[PDB]
Amino acid sequence: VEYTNTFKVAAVQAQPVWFDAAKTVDKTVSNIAEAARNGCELVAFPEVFIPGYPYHIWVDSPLAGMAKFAVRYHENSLTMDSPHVQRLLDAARDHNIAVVVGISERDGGSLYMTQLIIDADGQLVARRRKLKPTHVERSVYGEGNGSDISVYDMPFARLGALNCWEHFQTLTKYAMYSMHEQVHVASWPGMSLYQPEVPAFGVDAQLTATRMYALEGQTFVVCTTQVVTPEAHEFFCENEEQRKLIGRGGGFARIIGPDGRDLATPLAEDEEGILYADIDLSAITLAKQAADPVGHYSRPDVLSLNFNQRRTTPVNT
Amino acid sequence: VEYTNTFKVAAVQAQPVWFDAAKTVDKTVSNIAEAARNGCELVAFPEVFIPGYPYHIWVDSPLAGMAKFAVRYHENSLTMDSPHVQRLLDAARDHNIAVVVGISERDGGSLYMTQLIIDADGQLVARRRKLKPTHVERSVYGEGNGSDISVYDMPFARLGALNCWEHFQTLTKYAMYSMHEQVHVASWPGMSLYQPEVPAFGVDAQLTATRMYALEGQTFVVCTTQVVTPEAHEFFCENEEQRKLIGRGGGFARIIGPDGRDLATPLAEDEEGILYADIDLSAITLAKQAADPVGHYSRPDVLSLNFNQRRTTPVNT
Amino acid sequence: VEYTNTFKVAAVQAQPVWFDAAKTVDKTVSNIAEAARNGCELVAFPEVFIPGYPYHIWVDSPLAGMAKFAVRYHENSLTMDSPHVQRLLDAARDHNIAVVVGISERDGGSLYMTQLIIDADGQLVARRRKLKPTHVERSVYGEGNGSDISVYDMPFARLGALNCWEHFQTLTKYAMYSMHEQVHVASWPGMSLYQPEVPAFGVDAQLTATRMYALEGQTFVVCTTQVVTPEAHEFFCENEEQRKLIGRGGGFARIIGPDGRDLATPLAEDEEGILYADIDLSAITLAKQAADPVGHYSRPDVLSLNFNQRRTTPVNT
Amino acid sequence: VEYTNTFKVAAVQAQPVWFDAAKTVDKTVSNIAEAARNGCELVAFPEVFIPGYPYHIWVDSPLAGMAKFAVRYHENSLTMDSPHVQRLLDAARDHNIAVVVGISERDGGSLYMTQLIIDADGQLVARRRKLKPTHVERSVYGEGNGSDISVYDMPFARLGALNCWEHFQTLTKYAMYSMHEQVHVASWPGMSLYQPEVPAFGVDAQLTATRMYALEGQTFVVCTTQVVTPEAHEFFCENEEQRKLIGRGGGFARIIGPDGRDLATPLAEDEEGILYADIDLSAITLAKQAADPVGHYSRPDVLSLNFNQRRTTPVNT
Amino acid sequence: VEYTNTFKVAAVQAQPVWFDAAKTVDKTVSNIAEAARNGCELVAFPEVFIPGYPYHIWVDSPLAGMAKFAVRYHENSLTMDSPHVQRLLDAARDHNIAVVVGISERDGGSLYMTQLIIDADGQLVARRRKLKPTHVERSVYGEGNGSDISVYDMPFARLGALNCWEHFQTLTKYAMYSMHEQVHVASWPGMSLYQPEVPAFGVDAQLTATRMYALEGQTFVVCTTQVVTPEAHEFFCENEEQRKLIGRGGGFARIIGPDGRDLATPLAEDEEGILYADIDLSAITLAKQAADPVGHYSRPDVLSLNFNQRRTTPVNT
Amino acid sequence: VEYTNTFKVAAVQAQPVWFDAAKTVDKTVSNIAEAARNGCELVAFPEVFIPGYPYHIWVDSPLAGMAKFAVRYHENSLTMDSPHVQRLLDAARDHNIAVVVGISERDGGSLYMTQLIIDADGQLVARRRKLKPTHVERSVYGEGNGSDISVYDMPFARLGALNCWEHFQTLTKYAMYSMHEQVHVASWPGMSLYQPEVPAFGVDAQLTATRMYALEGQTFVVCTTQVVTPEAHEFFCENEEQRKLIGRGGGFARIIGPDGRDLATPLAEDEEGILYADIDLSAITLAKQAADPVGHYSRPDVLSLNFNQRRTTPVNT
Ligand SMILES: *C(=O)c1ccccc1
Ligand SMILES: *C(=O)c1ccccc1
Ligand SMILES: *C(=O)c1ccccc1
Ligand SMILES: *C(=O)c1ccccc1
Ligand SMILES: *C(=O)c1ccccc1
Ligand SMILES: *C(=O)c1ccccc1
Repeated sequence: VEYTNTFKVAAVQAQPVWFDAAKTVDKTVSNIAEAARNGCELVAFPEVFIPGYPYHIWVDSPLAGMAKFAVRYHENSLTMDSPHVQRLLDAARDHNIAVVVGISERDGGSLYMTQLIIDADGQLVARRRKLKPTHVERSVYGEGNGSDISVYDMPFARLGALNCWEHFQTLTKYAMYSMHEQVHVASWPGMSLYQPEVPAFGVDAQLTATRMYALEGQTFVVCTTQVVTPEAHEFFCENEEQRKLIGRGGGFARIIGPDGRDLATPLAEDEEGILYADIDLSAITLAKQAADPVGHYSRPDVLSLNFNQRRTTPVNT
Repeated sequence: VEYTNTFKVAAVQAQPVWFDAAKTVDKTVSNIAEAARNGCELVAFPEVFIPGYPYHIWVDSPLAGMAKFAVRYHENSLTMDSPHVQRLLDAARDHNIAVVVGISERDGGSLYMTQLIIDADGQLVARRRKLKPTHVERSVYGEGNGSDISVYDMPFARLGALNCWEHFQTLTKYAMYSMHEQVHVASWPGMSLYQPEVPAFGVDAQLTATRMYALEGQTFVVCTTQVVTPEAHEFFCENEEQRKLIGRGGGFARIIGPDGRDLATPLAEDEEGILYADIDLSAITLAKQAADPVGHYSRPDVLSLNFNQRRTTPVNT
Repeated sequence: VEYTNTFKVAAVQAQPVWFDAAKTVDKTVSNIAEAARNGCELVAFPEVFIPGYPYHIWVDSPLAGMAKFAVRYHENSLTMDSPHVQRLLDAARDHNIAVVVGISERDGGSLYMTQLIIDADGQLVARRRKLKPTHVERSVYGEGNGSDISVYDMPFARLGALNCWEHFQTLTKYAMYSMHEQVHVASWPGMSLYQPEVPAFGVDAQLTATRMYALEGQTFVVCTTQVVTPEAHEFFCENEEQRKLIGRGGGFARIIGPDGRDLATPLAEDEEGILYADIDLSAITLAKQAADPVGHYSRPDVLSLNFNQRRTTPVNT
Repeated sequence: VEYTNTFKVAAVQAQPVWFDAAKTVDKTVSNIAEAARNGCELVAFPEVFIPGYPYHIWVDSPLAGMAKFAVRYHENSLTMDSPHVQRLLDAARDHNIAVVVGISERDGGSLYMTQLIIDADGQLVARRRKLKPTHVERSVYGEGNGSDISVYDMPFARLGALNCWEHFQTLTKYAMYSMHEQVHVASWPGMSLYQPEVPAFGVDAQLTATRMYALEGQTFVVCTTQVVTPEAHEFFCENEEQRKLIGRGGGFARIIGPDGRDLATPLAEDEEGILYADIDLSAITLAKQAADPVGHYSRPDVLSLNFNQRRTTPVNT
Repeated sequence: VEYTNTFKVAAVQAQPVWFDAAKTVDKTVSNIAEAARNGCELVAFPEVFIPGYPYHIWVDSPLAGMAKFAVRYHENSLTMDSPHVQRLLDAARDHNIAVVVGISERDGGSLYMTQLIIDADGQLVARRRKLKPTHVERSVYGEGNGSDISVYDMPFARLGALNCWEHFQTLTKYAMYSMHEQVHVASWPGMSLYQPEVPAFGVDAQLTATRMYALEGQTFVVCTTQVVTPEAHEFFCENEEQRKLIGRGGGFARIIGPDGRDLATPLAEDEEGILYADIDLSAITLAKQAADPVGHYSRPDVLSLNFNQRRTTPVNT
Repeated sequence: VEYTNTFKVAAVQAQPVWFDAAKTVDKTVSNIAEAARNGCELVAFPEVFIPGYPYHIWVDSPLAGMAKFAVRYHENSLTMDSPHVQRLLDAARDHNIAVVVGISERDGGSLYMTQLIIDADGQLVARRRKLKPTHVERSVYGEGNGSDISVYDMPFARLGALNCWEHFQTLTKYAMYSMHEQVHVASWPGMSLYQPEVPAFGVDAQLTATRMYALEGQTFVVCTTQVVTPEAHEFFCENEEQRKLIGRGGGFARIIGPDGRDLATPLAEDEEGILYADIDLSAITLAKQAADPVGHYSRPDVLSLNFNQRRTTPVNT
């Protein structure tokens, strides 16, 4: 609606205390506090940050993952009513900073790749779930609804957020453009899997996905990712073959403007930290002169989108 | 909600003092005391245990049952205000064991196939009536309503209870799954009726029902049953033909894990006793990796449940 | 509708030519001919029989499967208009036998766990896709929609077909009962994975699922299964460890009546053959005297089903 | 439909004889001949190559362009029945190479950014117009229909072609994926305008667009571009200010596989020539494992596309 | 199709020998000769020139016109096979000039406002009849046809011709633009009728109609008109009132470019003569940069034309 | 429908406070108040009046306009929910005068040339968008659809509105006539562009368009226009060359009757003010006698119009 505001955002390139919600929530709050001390109005965290990404489903067969990690991973997922979530809400309230942290929500016995949009006032704006996990990731997590695709009118800007390979979903992109994002939080895990063999998993592939999202939709993208450090190897890997599967590093946190140019100097693929940038929403009205997929540069008489935002439930009562 | 607690349960395979509430209540209390002595904190009892299952409706014409047993059976049914129910509550309190005993509740002139949920504190947690009695039981008993399908958050686990051939209701099972129960008490009568001719009434058929319930809903099932012993024959059977109808034995008390495997060595179809097993709720988070009907196998865009959990009464004041 | 007809049906317990469409189509046509000679009006084949079940997703990590089997499996999957499908239709026409063969349908670059239902006249009655794959099966197959849950009024009976753990989904089962299914074809793969340590995958668990389907819906279940033979070991696994993951045998094809009692002598778990039985629909009426989940023995005022059969498409046009 | 074929393709990074159809058609045929000598089954050329891109619309005001280049550009555009188009068809026939050349088609008194798709047999497979021009291009070109969004089944593969910022049209991309495009020709002009000021027009931005197209759709993208050679400066520019607006070079022709990795060594931005690669469609089925926007990785119950392929004309008669 | 030719045209503002075909054909041939001497490739003549426009329908009541002028005007109308038409064809052949002359064609007992189009070779290129006579001409003239709206590809340009208020036909004009005119001959009568009272009949109104035709379709409009000379008063008018009904002059012939600017200095409203101009078709491609109602500046998805070009005749054989 | 009402209208030849919504809305409200003091039932305002016309797209190259004016023009465009639009509604309600003011709508990140139709009751009758902008306007504005071509039954007459060079649209004209207009508001910008070089952009050409519209459709036309005064020169022009590109003046506000006669004395091309006239709808009934393009003087058996008036949306939900 309005493209005037100017503010500062933070993107977090960090690893979690693997499959330890209590330790990772402490790490998250410290990262929240650090960014707030820098005057940031929004801080974003990687995907499924709190318990950590379940790399065990990529490094070994399903039985190996199930036997050793499934119970531990499930036990460390956060229920929306858990105290850990309240700690994140309190942390955002105390430091007066909006937080977009990706958790592994637990609902009964199923897990979801949830993103918590926490306002600076400490309110939970939304807890959207990933519409569809990726490849073997579908054996761990369930699916979301069309209500999980939304854009929230935060006081500083209209905020949206998608998980990992939801940036390869062409129609999910358009639904988000149609709601007029101007700040997008893209959460990824450490994209160091199968690096020699599958280029699609390489940091290069996911940088085009994130850069194109900003370039295609004329939005600022706040890219946050995890890092596969040696601590990760001591957790998942059991031999040399598995260590090759999840290479080192894989973190590519970025801040990208509507023109696709990075607004913050990227960190190393293995280094952790936070990077900051100044967001001026007037930089979008400049980028929307050329292209606007949902506006002047669209042909609804030829191509249109059917978007269903109903919140379907297994039991409707 | 939480899948960490560990505890011990007991499944009762016993016969009652046929159509004798006072005598059977004593037998139940002794069984309650015996189970508590074994460290268990949940003892389940067969279906319509207190007065006993009314087999007379199966082994004779309706007039034979009405003329000889109806008044006796009705007179021995338990009203919720009767002293007998208080004895069961006191037994649970004194021995600090949760009791799930199926009784023949009496309300005015009608009977219901009630199940009493009693906690270690001696309070009546719930009193659920069978939603739909089996085809001939509908002459003896009334019908429950939506409020009778519920899952109760006991201190040790989320407990549910269903009666005979309520495990054949696809929608009732889904309602119970949707409420996230992890300990189920399946009350049965002696399933020896019409055994040669009607395979659906064999303990083999009812074992799949209980086993599938655990597998389908990833639940710990505590199956309890009545036994048709010779004492039963001297009560119901008046000739050789009726003895063939009522069969003999029929007890199949089990304790089934979320994977469908029995956690206790089953007794004989004619023997009596109490089973014991150790319940580790973490075993469910293993089972829910593979299946989760209300979680990640749900397709609410395709199939949903309308659950009307409102209690309806003949007079609404 | 009508429960008077009588006919003969066959359940195939066959192991395919692993990842070879042309070879397995020949094997299927040979099986079709054999059943027709025995006078069977319906022959059913295992799940994803034509190319064969992709056990490689269970034995090793995704990368091992993707690099070794993915392309071979994708290239051996049947397109609907492919000559292989036509050969199956021709075989059904020539031998005048209705066929229910589970193929790995290919649509573009995606695979679906389709079940082809072919009538005696050689027409493709149905092309249902699995509503949702199970665990890592989701990494290799897409999922169908509500139009895939249906029963088809064949000349001999009202036939429905589910495959694999679709029998663990209560809502899908009820939808099938609501459509008055009376002959059911339950396609399975060789259920021998993870036998010592994951009993939920053991043939014992999958036999209760199919048996309970007959009991709940009062239908004839023509259960068909693949077999994990030594040829499978030479194809998939290359270690002693992987040979344990993909166990031996796993076939449990059976014919189950509405009373839950088998109508054919079971083969061995490692034996490969065909089962036969005589179906008398009047047996269904006997079963429905006691239970009928969608009829006299239901509470639509308490529990109902929302069934959406819309045929969703990525592009509507 | 089939992902087995293998072939060789050529991408042209060429310089047009500005606003001279006859000479540029000669240069095209020589480029066509060179590719055929190397055994390429497909050679692609930049967008509006034959007359050349109208850079005058970007450098000066509309009146300056209209009074100087409009008539020259309009008179050098090819009608469909022109001798120049016949020469392109003859060259494709003679050299047995499929050609995808961008021309500025003339229809009456209007121009369109057309792409001619010519098979090895010398037939005009398709003549698609750009769905919507970009920014000030709309002052020199008209729009196409939904009939111009199509994928053509060439003998070697299913070929589709978009040009310029039709790769930023996210709904247009999905329509292409829905038709199972597997070889894509991306025609661009020399992307060197406003380089210091507008980064969205830089080759870096347009490489993420083409690379993301391959990743999203799992297709081979044959990116072909023009080059802003000093000859262009002598043609359009009249002073130093205009020479800055239309920067030098700007060519980024590339061949990239479904994994997003380049299959050919890129030339220099100012360099001119052709580059080659070997296309194996089996590489697509590897990419389809992880992502498939229109298949297994889609939620048609949530997001769908309305695609209108009607061929609308100003006069129906 | 081609916009490069250059040529010279003549617009005749002449008076007919009122209701005298033989003498008016002589006057036409002299005007044809004069234009050819000046090197004109096309000479156009007013509407219904050869017998002259029937002003008697306007001055007095129908009975007065019928009794005094109907038979004389009908007898002086030209048949297609008449010697007069042959003389016009011979004159065009001898002088090698294309002639567009308006006549009152006679077909049996009916008249039509025809426009003969004659090429330099003397052949009758076309014989088009007015689609609908304006207001009261409908009493003396019949309707035209859908085949009478056409554009003819003369050697010098694509020529079209419409009569009088046929320029107020929004749809007829569009049909002509769709056929890509670049030279239009607009034949008018002396527009001096009812001048004080009905301003819509003044030359001011008819000059905007012709000018806007050039502007909309970017065509050269060769406007030709008659003149109400005092000789006309001596023919039609018998009172002072009638001489007021048809004013004086009424001629407004001129040549208009696609920009709407006159290419020849207009004569006086009462003067007679010929107007000459040089037509450069390149002036159109310059005019079509801004507007093109049939090309880049049309919305066929919103508005389109149904053009029925069939030749309907009373007897179809 | 009814051709009897008589009322008074006002046409505005004004100048907006260039690219300032707040000050230009104040100027509009004063103009609205002034007209109502004269008893005018309708006041019309120029095209894209509220922020003003974006002349920067014509004077300089696209980069110069984008860098210097794009953000300013975008930021000063009115959102339909903005307070500025409410002020226009309040002004119409307060002064009880219908207002037809051309604004620059800002829907998300795109701009549209909209006509706001406001009734005397302060309600927003319609907000039609321009169907297709002209030449480089397409670089700054989007397109409307068929829902934007409509005639509104205002209490005083049937009113329609079209923007600059929608009066050169032959089919748009006919659609408007078919809906029985009798008051038309033609909004123009200051047509002082490229006056020496492009005659089509001069007020002479645009007066024929509006005048022909009245004559062709027999409707009252209320032409309103902006003025390029020295204030505009100090805003857009940066040197002498750019100062000639947008010449002084350009205002040609008129009120034209059904016969093409001007009902109000025109102002000077540089003068700024309002001009009034008295509208008698009976004057149309007199003009319909001669011509009626959609009625008695049409031939739908030959030429008819296809009008798709559906309201297309990028997301149809
Ligand atoms: C998406 O989140 C993803 C994660 C790991 C590999 C591929 C995709
Ligand atoms: C269930 O209670 C039941 C009892 C007797 C026969 C069948 C079912
Ligand atoms: C179903 O096909 C299935 C396969 C493997 C394990 C469980 C279920
Ligand atoms: C596309 O052709 C284009 C040209 C110039 C700038 C952006 C896109
Ligand atoms: C058209 O020919 C016409 C003639 C006279 C008056 C009006 C129109
Ligand atoms: C119409 O809006 C227009 C504007 C500028 C030049 C020509 C037409």
